[PDB]
Amino acid sequence: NWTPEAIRGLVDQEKGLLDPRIYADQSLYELELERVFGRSWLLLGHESHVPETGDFLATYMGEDPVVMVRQKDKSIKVFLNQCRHRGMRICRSDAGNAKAFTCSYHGWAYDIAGKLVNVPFEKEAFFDKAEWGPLQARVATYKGLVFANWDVQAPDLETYLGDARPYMDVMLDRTPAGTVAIGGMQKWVIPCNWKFAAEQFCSDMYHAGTTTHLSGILAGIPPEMDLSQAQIPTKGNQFRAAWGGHGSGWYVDEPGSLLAVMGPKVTQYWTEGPAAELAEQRLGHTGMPVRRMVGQHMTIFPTCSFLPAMNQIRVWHPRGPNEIEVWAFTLVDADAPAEIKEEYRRHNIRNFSAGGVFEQDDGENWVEIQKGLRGYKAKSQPFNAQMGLGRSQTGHPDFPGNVGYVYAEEAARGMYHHWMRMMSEPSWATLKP
Amino acid sequence: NWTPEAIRGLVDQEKGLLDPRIYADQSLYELELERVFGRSWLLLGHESHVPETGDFLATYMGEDPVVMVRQKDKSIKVFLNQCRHRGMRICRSDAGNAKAFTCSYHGWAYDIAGKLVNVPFEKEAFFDKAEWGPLQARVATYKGLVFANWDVQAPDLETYLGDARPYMDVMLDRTPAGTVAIGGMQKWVIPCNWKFAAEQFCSDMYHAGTTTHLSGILAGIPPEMDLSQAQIPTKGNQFRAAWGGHGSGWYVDEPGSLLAVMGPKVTQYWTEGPAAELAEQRLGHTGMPVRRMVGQHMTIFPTCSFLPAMNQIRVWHPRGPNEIEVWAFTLVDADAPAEIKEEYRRHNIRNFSAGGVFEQDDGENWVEIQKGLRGYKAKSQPFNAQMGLGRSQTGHPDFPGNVGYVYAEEAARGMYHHWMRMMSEPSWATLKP
Amino acid sequence: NWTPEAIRGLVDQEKGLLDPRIYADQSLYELELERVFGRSWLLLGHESHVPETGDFLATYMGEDPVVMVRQKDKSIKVFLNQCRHRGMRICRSDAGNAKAFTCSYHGWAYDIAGKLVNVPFEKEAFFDKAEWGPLQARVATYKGLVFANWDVQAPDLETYLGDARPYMDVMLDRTPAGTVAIGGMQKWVIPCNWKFAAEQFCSDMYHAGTTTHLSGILAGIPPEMDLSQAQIPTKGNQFRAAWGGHGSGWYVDEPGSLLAVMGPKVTQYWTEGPAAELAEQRLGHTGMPVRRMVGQHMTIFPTCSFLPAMNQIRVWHPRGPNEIEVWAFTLVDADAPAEIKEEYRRHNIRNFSAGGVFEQDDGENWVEIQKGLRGYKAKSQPFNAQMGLGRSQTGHPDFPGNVGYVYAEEAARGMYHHWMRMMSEPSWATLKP
Amino acid sequence: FKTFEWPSKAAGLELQNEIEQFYYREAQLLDHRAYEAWFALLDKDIHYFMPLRTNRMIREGELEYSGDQDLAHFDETHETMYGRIRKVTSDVGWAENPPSRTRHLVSNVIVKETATPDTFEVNSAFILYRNRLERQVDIFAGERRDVLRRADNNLGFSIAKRTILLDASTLLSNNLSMFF
Amino acid sequence: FKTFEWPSKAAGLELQNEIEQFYYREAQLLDHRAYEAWFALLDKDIHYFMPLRTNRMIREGELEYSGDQDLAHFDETHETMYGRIRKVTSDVGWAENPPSRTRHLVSNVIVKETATPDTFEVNSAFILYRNRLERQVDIFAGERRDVLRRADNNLGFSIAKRTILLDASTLLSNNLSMFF
Amino acid sequence: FKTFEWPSKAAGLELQNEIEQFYYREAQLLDHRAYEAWFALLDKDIHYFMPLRTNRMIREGELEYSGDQDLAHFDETHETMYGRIRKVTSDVGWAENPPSRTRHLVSNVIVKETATPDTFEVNSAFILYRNRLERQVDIFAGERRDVLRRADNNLGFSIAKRTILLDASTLLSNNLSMFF
Ligand code: FES
Ligand code: FES
Ligand code: FES
Ligand SMILES: [Fe+2]
Ligand SMILES: [Fe+2]
Ligand SMILES: [Fe+2]
Repeated sequence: NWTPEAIRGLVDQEKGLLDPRIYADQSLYELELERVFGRSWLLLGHESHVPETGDFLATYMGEDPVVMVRQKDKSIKVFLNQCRHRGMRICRSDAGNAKAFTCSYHGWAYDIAGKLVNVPFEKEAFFDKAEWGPLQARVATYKGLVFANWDVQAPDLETYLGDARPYMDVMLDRTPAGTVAIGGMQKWVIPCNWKFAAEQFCSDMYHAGTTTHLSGILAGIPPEMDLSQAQIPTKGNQFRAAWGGHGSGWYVDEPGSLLAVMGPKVTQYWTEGPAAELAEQRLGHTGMPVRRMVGQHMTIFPTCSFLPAMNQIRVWHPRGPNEIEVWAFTLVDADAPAEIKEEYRRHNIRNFSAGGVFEQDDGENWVEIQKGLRGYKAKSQPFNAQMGLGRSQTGHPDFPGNVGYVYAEEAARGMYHHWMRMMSEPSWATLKP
Repeated sequence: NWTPEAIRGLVDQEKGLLDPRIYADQSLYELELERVFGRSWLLLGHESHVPETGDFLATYMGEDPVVMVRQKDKSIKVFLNQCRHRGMRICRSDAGNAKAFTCSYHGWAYDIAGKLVNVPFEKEAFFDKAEWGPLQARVATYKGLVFANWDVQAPDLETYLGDARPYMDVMLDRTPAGTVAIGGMQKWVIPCNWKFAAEQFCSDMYHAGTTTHLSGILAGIPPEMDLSQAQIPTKGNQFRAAWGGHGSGWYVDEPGSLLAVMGPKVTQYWTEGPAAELAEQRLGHTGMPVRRMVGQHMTIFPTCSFLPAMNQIRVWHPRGPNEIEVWAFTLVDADAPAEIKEEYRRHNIRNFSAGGVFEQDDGENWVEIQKGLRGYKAKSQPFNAQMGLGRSQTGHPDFPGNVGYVYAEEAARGMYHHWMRMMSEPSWATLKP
Repeated sequence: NWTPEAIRGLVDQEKGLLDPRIYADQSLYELELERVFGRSWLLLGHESHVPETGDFLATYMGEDPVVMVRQKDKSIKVFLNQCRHRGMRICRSDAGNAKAFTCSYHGWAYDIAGKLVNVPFEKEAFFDKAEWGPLQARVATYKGLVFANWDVQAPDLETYLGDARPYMDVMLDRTPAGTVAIGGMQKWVIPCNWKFAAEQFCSDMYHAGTTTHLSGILAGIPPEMDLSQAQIPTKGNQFRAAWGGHGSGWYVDEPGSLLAVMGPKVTQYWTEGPAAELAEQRLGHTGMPVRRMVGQHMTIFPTCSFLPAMNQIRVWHPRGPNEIEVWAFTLVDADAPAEIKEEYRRHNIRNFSAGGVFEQDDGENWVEIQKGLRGYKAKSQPFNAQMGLGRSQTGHPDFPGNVGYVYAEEAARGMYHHWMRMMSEPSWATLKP
Repeated sequence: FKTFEWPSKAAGLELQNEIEQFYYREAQLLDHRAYEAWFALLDKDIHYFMPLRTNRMIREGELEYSGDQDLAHFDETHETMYGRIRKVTSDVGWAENPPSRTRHLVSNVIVKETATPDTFEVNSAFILYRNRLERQVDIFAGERRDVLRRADNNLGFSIAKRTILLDASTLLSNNLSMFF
Repeated sequence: FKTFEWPSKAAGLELQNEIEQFYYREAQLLDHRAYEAWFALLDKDIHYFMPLRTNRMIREGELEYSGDQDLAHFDETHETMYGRIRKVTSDVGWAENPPSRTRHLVSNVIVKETATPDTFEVNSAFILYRNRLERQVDIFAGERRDVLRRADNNLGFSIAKRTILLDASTLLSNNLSMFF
Repeated sequence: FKTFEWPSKAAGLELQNEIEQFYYREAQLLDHRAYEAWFALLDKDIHYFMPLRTNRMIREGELEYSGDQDLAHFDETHETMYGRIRKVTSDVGWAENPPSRTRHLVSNVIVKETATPDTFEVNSAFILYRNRLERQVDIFAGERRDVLRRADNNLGFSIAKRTILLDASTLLSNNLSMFF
């Protein structure tokens, strides 16, 4: 029994207080499934995961198991992986290509679209099949990326994404052919609330540029080169969305941390090259110098995060207030050279896999935070999110949006604000931009 | 909290809809322990499990552990397996013979009657010994089968079983010598709601005739046969109890399964011969052609489920909304030859034990259903229990009671309604049999 | 959402009845972290765990991780092991010596005082360093034992202990040097409520006098003699704290059990000789036959439990209503012979470690009780706490306070009465000692 | 089933290696779903047996295991085993389609010669690790008691008898879709 | 405790086998509750040790294990071990009545000869699977650093000294009623 | 990845013992955190490979593992591995400071020769028990497929190529900061 008055008293973007009960309390999460994950746009993957007709990918929308499957008409339809007779999972494999779908319990047959087509012994034992198939979701695509939403009256992806759109095209729209996904989907389980993961890739450069990834950068630099040249970055800019809570952070000018993460060959394709300068003309009108963007993180609300400079994509599946699954793949430009695509594959394994020199440290951080939140006095006093307060201009002469300093938490205060709105406001009549 | 109005809305046998929260909700399960398990008749075993004096068997009633122990005057007393001093388990082993029961924590001694008879250092402490013995359950035996109820205000076993008794007699009283339990009690754990199990042995022959057990029949049929033959049972009937949610389904004149599942020796014994003539003679007042019923299932609400023809019996012990313990054992007619009893032993191990060729698939299905019900949008829409809706008539001139077609969710609706009644009506006159 | 009236119904000390739901209820547990652990005097260890400047020990207050650390001024400060920025564990290792505490996530530097000393880019973003450090607890010592509280409105440690002090001094105050702790903290997990553990060391001599430790006594007695010839003591007393719900039990003159637990050489030290005599000179103000005190158990409410004569000390950290962590160490006189110190080490390991011959039977019982409490009817009837009811007096010539028979539930009633008083009464003004 | 009555003089080094290597190979077949190749190792007179195990006081300890008249987790001769193989390779065998990911780690191999030539009583311990679908994990431990014969085949031996003693009373797994 | 300093030249095949076979047998006695017979394997100068293991920074990595002046899970001599055997076989010993279902999977056996003949330093890894009552499962793993004397008996060796380094800090089991 | 193709004639006793003992010593170095010493065993042309593993229908049974052109848990070479070594031995490597308590139980060692002298195709099964911090326990089981060369070092061999086939689709642990 959480009322709007009480929910509003958990997040204060004006001061910078965060009530810890949001990561722990069972009831707030059970409301999150309804109020957030039941009506937000969620990343299901990339178009190239389902290139041909019949191709499918068993993924998740919050805790709802969902089937993303390409159609005859080159469109993508998404539905609940639940047979509506007695709840049985219809598509039972991670990914593949089927002509149809059949329940293994009583044998209800479905076509590729999720339409119910045959129920065994129908004229003998029976009702209308037309309104008894799995619940379809809204399906939208933003140049490769496939998103889905349950709510019929929620804004279309384009609107929901808002003023952040150009920032997404940094990783996505770089060529006429677009990007493609490398095969394989990395899946592992971290015992912590999803909000830590979303917030990190939103505004948390402050962890990478201090202590969390001191060993991560130690792995990248040459055996001779210790933490002396690795030059520790200092400059960078942080974006906050006008509406949505979407955020992004990137280092500016200083190419220190990127050379360690992705190596020499990748950085040439990103900073100084035929394709690197192509983006500065394809996205020149977006008011952004892409050649200066070196090392970047970005979170799309609620559970979408991606590092444009390293091309890592991940979806944080919530698994109770105390746990999350982590699904991740990587993207590459469809027409890029093979040896740039190979260095993208190897390094994204090296740094950002389950056993990656970077992700190892993030998990162990989040493991301890969640564990501490079992105690009473650990949920008594508010967390500090006052970093960079009153230091974001809405008209920065280098990047569009609410921009300030890189080690700030305005993008973080934005994420918790939209969250607070989506939890306290029941109707889209008030919530829409 | 769940009001009577809210509980009544969960199951609607009118439209044939089930609100998926019933299988998953934590608050309902706790009321289930009170409203359903804390006042229903519950199977605990067979008389031959505890044949001689002092023979005991530690089993469960819901999540309350209990002791079923034979008395000197040849009665079977059932009491709470809990000491009333500080809640320690009195009987700490699975089965055997006891001269007396003694508590391990503070040495409080008990007679086989359950009564507290010895408290050490009593005079330097005190209260009456007669008052402070563990809670006593009502005991009722239907030819070997031992049931138990906690409620003094609950109906007697006969009125509880009602017009369902004849279908229990098919398995039990075939001979004047009665039946005997084959030694061994099989126990394994399935992560799913007990209602899935309770419904399937009540109503669901549909799963056997369709997709679930295609590979199970394949394991039984001759190596000179494939699933196209296997002689596939088509028609049949389904029983719904007048009261108590006791359902049963059986095939008639289609031996295919009864051969494949149980072998030729069992099939000939069950349908033909002087041994089976006695069965049709003793049970010849019900009007049923029991020598023609080829494979039968039955559930006695709530958790007593058995398969007459195969003689497979099981009690589902509940372990939260997300988990059950399955305890399975088998009966034989005490006056049966050496061979038939061996076939009954062998074929139930092959088919319906934890690694049985049938049992494996049921578990695989149920595991996946409960996993999907963790989702939010997976509990928002009702399931479809409409099969055989408005088809069952009481004027069937072969089997007494409400009888429809073999593939019907008629008994299902009877089981779910009775559950909803028990959950909403606190008194037993309002819950009139 | 419990009312004080309902909470008072859980414990009735007059009739001597306990509603079992106190050990099982989730709702009650959560209030306990607030109403009990968030204002009770909680043991964190000993001075000798942190002898030098900078030395630290990571331990627990309820489910709150804490850091017991020795200061430059020979004082000890205790702060929440949660970082105030975003909740990371500040001190990651069990024990050691620190010059400064860096936080691993964003690098929030702390000194050994718990104060926030340095913040990376503090001058950039900006809030002041003073009040933004880990939550400090009040730190008070009782002749070696370090206790810790959260709230300033709680009584001082000395008054909080009250008339229980004389019985702590039997173990503690024996020489003008203080008792030192033997290196190593034993730690293990027992799936049960803390109240069973706290109560057992408070009042329950009964279990050790009866069935629980029959085999444990069998291990320490000479290989020739068995239980029959051995010696089963009966003579002893029981103390109940005026305020606090503390309790203690002891045997009078009988070495049998103490000779079985601690061996010959230790019994000597506690009953006869210069060191034993000096104890009967220092405890002169109490007026107790402290050398006739052979074998003793004591609980300092809520979770501090020790056995004086065998010098075994343990803390019960709660982990939900269905689990505790047991953190145990051992104490000895600093100026005692090395032979006695080894003996005290040897026999404490043998009896009270995770694999100790006493501790084994303790765990076996508690696991079962909590298991039983999963059931509905297992919580329907109250537990018996009527032992010794109305035999205690305040005029005992040997031992001061509320003294009764050794096998009584007077201290237990006192413990559960005090628990009920703290849960209900929110204000210390009525709660005052 | 008391302590395995091992021979005084230990089995030869060559024989030890042979039987150890047999088990390693047999584990590879099962871990890579070569059920057809694995079934061929079973003789006509095979008795595949996994008894029930109960909780008893030491008073009545001999009642721990289920007898010949009693029930079991497995009591298989050749044809019924054959029935199970057709099921596990079958497309409509849901319990193992998609298949599990198992690991049969074998050690503690003790070899005993017998009266019959080319025949041995073999004791061995194991831990079976089963990972299924998304997150399911079932860990089994126990011992195997086999009667093995020398064989024309690629593994060196054929199985005549196998008794699986499982260190569990109540099965914690939802099924026994695997072979021990 | 550093990395076990193994001999450059590995042990002989006969000896390596015998020591392995010794443990495999030892496990059999323990896993079939033949405690008194298992006890008969321990010499009068037995040192049965299992230190506490703490979490430490790399800087303080040498204070990971508890010393001889500190507490332990097990720190036993002959008479103390006999007491435990007297308890474990007793009916009034409730922690093991009903008894648990245990499995000692032994592997990684590394042999080292000493100054004394017939006496050996043995390194070995183990996984102990303990199942208790209805649903209790504890899984332990660690190494055993033994000292084995040759003995003229059914098992071939006798235990002189034993140190169990257990891969745990906080024990997840409620007790240690079993033997290692 | 199919069933390991084992040779009809099993490897010699001497050889089978050498490689087993090598893996035992290997497990010793890793379980006692002697990383710099373990890294020296890896040759220049090393390929440390741990592919992803997905749930597939039998029909798509061949599509289970991620190829050499897809993402994986590990796909490392000599350079990248030294990075991980410099991370694990670092004081600021929080994911392993406090360090873990791992245990490599190694068995099922099958040995196979090739065309190149002193080079062997080794198959082996393992269970890895990782215990972390206070309460964290992660159990791994998979198989290792190695290409080992004879080298002039303390262990007798060096690693040229390694493939780990973990029996896991979704990793239940939060990380893989350990080595297999
Ligand atoms: S649940 Fe899908 S058909 Fe019965
Ligand atoms: S609990 Fe049975 S006597 Fe104390
Ligand atoms: S939480 Fe300590 S600085 Fe981020
Ligand atoms: Fe990071
Ligand atoms: Fe079925
Ligand atoms: Fe005790």
